[PDB]
Parts: sequence; C-alpha cells; structure tokens
Amino acid sequence: SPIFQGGSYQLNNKSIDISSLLLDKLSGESQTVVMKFKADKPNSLQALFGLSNSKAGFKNNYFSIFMRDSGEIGVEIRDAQKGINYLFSRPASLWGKHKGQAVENTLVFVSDSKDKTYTMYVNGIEVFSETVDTFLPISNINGIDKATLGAVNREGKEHYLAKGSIDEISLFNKAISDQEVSTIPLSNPFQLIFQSGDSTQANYFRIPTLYTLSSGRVLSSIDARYGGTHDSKSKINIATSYSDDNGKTWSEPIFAMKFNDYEEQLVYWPRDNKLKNSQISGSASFIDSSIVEDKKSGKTILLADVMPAGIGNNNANKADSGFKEINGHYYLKLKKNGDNDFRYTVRENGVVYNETTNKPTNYTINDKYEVLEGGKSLTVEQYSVDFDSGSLRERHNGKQVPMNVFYKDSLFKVTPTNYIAMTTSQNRGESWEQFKLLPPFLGEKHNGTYLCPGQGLALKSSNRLIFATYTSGELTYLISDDSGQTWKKSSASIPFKNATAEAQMVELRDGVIRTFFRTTTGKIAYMTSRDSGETWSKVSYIDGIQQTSYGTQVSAIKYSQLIDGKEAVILSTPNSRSGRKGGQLVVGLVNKEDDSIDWKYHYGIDLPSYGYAYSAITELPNHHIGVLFEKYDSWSRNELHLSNVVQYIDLEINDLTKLE
Ligand SMILES: O=C(NCc1cccc(F)c1Cl)[C@H]1C[C@@H](O)[C@@H](O)C1
Repeated sequence: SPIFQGGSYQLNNKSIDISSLLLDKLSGESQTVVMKFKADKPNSLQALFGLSNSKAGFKNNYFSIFMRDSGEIGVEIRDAQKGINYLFSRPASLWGKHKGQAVENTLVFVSDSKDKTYTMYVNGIEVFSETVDTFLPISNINGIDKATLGAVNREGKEHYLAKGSIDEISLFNKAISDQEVSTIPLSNPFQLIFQSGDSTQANYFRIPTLYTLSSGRVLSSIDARYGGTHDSKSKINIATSYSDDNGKTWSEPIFAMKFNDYEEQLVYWPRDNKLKNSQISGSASFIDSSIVEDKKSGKTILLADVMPAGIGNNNANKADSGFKEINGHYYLKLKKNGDNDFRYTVRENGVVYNETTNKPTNYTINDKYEVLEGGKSLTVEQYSVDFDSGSLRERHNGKQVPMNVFYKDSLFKVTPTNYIAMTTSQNRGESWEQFKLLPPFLGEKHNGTYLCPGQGLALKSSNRLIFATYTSGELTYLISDDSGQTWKKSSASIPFKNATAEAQMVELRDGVIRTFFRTTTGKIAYMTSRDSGETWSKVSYIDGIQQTSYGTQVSAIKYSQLIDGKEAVILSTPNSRSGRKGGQLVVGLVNKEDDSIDWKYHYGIDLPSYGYAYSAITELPNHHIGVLFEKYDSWSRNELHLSNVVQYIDLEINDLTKLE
C-alpha cells in the first residue's frame, strides 16, 4: 500500500530525479517516507531525499532528509512565502559499517498534519518528535516541482550531493501510527538492553558494564539517568539486566541501587542551547557502577559511587570522608536540621548518637539508610521535575516516601561528599540487597575515591576480589579476600594531578595483573602488579592508540583462547585525538618472555567519524565478544541528552583479526 516505491538507487555525487514517478501521487497533508539506505563514505553534509521548488527565486522552498558524516540525521522543511524555516535533527543517529560491511539503516519519517507533529525514527529508535504551532505539510511547500534522491534541486542546481545508496524508498500519503512503525522489518547490527520507556523509566543511559558469570549468564549494569545525560548532581539510579542465551535476549531491568527522593520520570530533556545545562539539583544519586563475581561465596558484587542530594563531583567536599574514626572503627556522621556542624554519628545497630552528650538519641537508621524514631518510619515528600514554566522546576509532588539520610529533606543528613557503596546478589542479578557504604580508605580529611566503571577483577587462583578506584595523584585498588565483607586499599601512585584515571584490569597470568587506564596525555597508560595487587609498578604508555587530551574510559579483558598461538588481551576504546569516536577493539598478544604486549590487530566498530565513548566488553560463553557501548560523543556539548545510544553488538574473533 505505499503510494510509491523504488530501490537499488546508487548515489554517486549525482542526483536522481524521480519527479514523474512521485509528484502526481503526493496527496493530502500527511506523509510517511520509509528509506532503507547505506552510507559508509558519506560527504560531510548530504541530502538523501529532496522535494523542492526548483525555480529561480525560490531556493528556500523545499523539504529535505539529510545526514552528516558525524552520523547526525535531520530534516529541513522550508517555505519562504509562509515564513517557515523548520530544521529538526539529532546527532549520532546512524550506523556506517559493521563487520566490514555497510549497514542498511532503516529510516522512517512521519509528517502528521492532524497532530501537527514531525517524528523521525532510525533503526527502530525515535530520534526526534516535534509538535509545531504552524504545521507545514511537506506537499504544501509553495511551488514544489521536483523530487530528488541524493540531492536537493534549488534554482535548477544540485545541492547537498550524496555518496551512498538507497536500496529501498517508499512513500505513503498517511502518517503511519507508532505501532505500524514497529512492524517495519529492520536490519540492525545491534540491539538494545536498556532503553527509553523500559521498567527503569529513565529516558537516558550512560556508563555500561558487562560481566560473564560462571553459570554462563551475562550480567550488565548501567547508570539509568533521569535528568538528561548529565553526571551527578542529578537523579541517577543503577539498573541491571542479564542474558541467559549468550546475549541474544535480555531481561527486563531491575534496580541494583536506587533513591526515592525524586520520582522516576521519563522526561524529554531539553536540547536547546539555552536549557541543555538544566540539571536536577536537589536529588541523591548513584553514578559509575562496577561488577564482579565471587567464586568463594558464589555472590555477584556490585559497587557504585553514592551522591547525597545536590552533590556531584565538582561540589563534593574534598576534605571530609564523612566518617568519624574511633579506634579502628568508622562511624557515619550526621548533621541534624538546624545545627551548623555534625553533632551525631550512627553506631552499632543503627543507633544515632549525639557526639556532644555521648548519649544515644531516640533515632535509628535502618538497613536502607532511612530514619526511624522510636522504631517508627519518618517520611518526606517526594519531588518531581517539569519544564511547564519554560525552565527546570523541581517540586514536591504530594507523594510521601521514607526519609533517607542522603535526601535534601531529611531531619538528619550525611556529609555533602561522595561515597562508595556495595550491594550483592545471591541469585546472579535477579535481585539485589540493600546497599552498604564501604569504609573510608584515605583517612578522615579525604573524600571518597571514584569507582572505575566496568568490571572488578576476581583472581583465577585465589578468592581475592579487586575493584580499581581513582583519586588525585593515585589509583586506589580496593581489595577483599573474604567476599566483600572487609576491604583494604593498595595505592599506586600516578604522575597526574586531578586526572579522571578510569582503569580496568586483566590478569595476564596467575598473580600478574595489568591495569590499563585513562590519562590527560592523549595516551592510554598501564601499570603491573606481580603479587595479586599488593604492589604496583611505575606507569608506562601504549603508543599506537590515541585518545583526546581529556581521555575516555577504556575496557579490557584477557581472552580465554590463544590467538596466533599466544595469549591475548582485548582493549575497547575510541581511537582518535579529536573526540569520542573511531571506536575500536585492539587485540594484543602477550610476549611470555617479559609480559610485554604486541598490539597486533585493530577492528573498527564503525566509521572513524561515528561516536564511540564509554564501553564494556566481555568474552561470551561461546567465545564471541559482547560489546555494550555509548554510540555517541559523550563529551561533546552538541550531543547531550540523546536516547537509546547505549547499544550492544556481538563479534567473533575472526571479525577482529583482519586487520593488522
Ligand atoms: O571468567 C572469565 N573469563 C573466562 C571465560 C569467559 C567466557 C568463556 C570462557 F571459556 C572463559 Cl574461560 C572472567 C569473566 C569476567 O567477565 C572477566 O572478563 C573474565
């Protein structure tokens, strides 16, 4: 039932005129275009499809579907006599190549006069949906007389010439419904694990992790980010999902760590330049998770940073751990409403103690960090957010929730600094315990170290668990030998002031750990422990891979099979000095003479100019590699607040080992 349909069009910098097939068939004020297309070597800006007034003097009368070589997709809708110049677009909307082949993107653009709405979907993902006061039907642009593929005809000349191919293009004289859109067959090279409108109700995701458990279950954790893609301060929860079939399907997400001071709301965070720094500023949050499995207990263990209400990296108190040390014991300090200082601590059995009178009060803190008085739950009122008034407002919403010491409205509040929490699961990610704060590791006058997102390390020959953390001047490895019950630190100095030194570890051979880490120098650095993490070498650098000056998280595994008869390490990282893009897997072979690594093969995840930021990698039970990664430039200010860009792909070793 499409009014029009064609395919196998090659776009070789030369437009194709389809006026006579299509213009008499455009009818009514609602259209849907479906286009299956490849573009592995796009020009930097190019039109896929144009409808225009091609006459002299009317060069601003046209509709276009366009793309950029950054993977942005968009439309223009312009009519100079109506005074309308609409431009809707979204960065990071496309695939270029996957496993050495051009990906067939499936684009669906709906121009709906009844709802006065334009909506674009690419690869089954809605990338923008905009309602306007004055609707411009694409067939009502004054004086339209050309339909073009691979350019726009303006005043009789080609503009926005494209390189690529349109395998299939269909047009309907209807705005097809959301549900109809979901039945169009896709040829996606990826899938989604977490996604907008799923059970987390977060419209944004960042910071993916992956870990293959001994049962063969693959577990994933992620920041479910509510206030757009911003780091804390914000509302962010830690959500998890697992796959029992080698990553073919994933479970509905659950929370590993969550706060209820603010509602879980699916919000379209504004992307206009004036409002995109809107940031939820009154919520507690979690940020940056890391997962490991314990062979001893069989438990799965998840750590994350915890931010009290309104706190994030740049306002956290850098000179307070938030605990009071009492002879080898650390007690969580509290400040009561109205006091100017912290006159309280939480003792054994959650008893809240007045440090001034050395006497217990009638308040206790339960296992959820909620405030009890004489055994009874105190509540606060929950907040929601809205942009109804034109800017961000955070406001009480009439619902009551348990009063928590991390919350803005609590009677008793923790130190405004960052913490590290842990949770565990006894059933491999089907549910999670209530979180517990880890102790402070660097004394009373030092904020928490920052958890390195991704995987912890479980040593092959012992029961030792290691989580990498970073702080100013050092990596701080957190080490447990009793299933997470107690912890010590091993500090390893690094020659950096204030670096975001995100680090991931591989066990090269028994008791030998190599840690790769992000720096401020444009190179990925590494250091080595030969005593299962007790002590660490000086720092060296990998030449051969580039990052930007500010750096990006790198994920790393030791592969279980030999490759070219040698043991192998796989790294995942952008490889570019310009931005977070040019994503690669790099396969290094270990030289058994000295534990040095020859980086030998680099696989491009997609085009050098397409987004690739934080990433997670794991060897699947069947020896494929699972990659869950941010497919966008998560540093760029133009790419903030994008939905469904954290995506999962499956690769085999033979995919990686061309080329050298
Ligand atoms: O058990 C690990 N690697 C071994 C492994 C994974 C998949 C298939 C295998 F045959 C093996 Cl040995 C750890 C699991 C975590 O995800 C770490 O990346 C490596």
